[PDB]
Amino acid sequence: ITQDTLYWNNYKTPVQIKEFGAVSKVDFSPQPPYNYAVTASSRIHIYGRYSQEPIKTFSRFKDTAYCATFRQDGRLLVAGSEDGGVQLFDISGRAPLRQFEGHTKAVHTVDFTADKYHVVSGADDYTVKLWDIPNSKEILTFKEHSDYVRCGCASKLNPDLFITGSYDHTVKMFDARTSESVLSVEHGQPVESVLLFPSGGLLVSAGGRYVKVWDMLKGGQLLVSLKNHHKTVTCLCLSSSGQRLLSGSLDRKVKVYSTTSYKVVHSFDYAASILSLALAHEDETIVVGMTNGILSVKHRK
Repeated sequence: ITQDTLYWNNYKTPVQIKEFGAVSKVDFSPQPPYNYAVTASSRIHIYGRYSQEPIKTFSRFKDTAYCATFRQDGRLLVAGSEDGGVQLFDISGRAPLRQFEGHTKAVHTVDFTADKYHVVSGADDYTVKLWDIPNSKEILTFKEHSDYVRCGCASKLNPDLFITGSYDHTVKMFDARTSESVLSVEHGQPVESVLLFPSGGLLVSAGGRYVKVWDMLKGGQLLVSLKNHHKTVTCLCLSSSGQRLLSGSLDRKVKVYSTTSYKVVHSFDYAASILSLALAHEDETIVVGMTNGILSVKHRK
């Protein structure tokens, strides 16, 4: 019995929670007590790790919400809206909801840059935007994707560096200091998820039945193509250590891979097609969101 099977099996019986809408995103706060934000339908639910009911709700109380993502200090949530808005929610519940307008279609991807005071958005208008929070305005637009921009990752370390994935089958790497993408890689299926490793030198792309790992320092050299899912790969996650990659799929499985070998070291089965996957600090909680509106929460033994 491998040390990996021992590690990833070391969870209690799952707790199933009904969200009564497809769970499009789950994100853990990086700050104690590591609450998680659940995006479904037109609102964001906050749960405590052991909550079976939401402890807070954030919403415009309008249209479908997308991609609710904590800032690195756990103090703001950024989200997109169906009507083409980017929203910031103050987690304290003290300050008014802030709205950035400019996108002309649904915004499915938002992230904070490393500096914490800029946002990267991607929309169904095919465009990528860089927003200055303090100046309350767009500073850059990139019109290089030719189809919906459905996923995105700002560098953990570099405030200038960020990536987006598109249904145009490409991932584009952008530097805030230049007006055109620095690199483009052909995932070759519609891109549903991306990950940038902290160095910026390795990028993971997921979509169709494929997970692909790219060396971006080497001009976007393909390191490996993984075909371990039977249906669309919908989500990517790193383990707390950065030493494991997790993928979730409409095929109801989460695969865990070594970041050294890219061999599968564990497999988990879920009741329904997976849309979202999130791991708490030191992997103490694993949350999977599915198409039938149910969250599966696993607590570490």
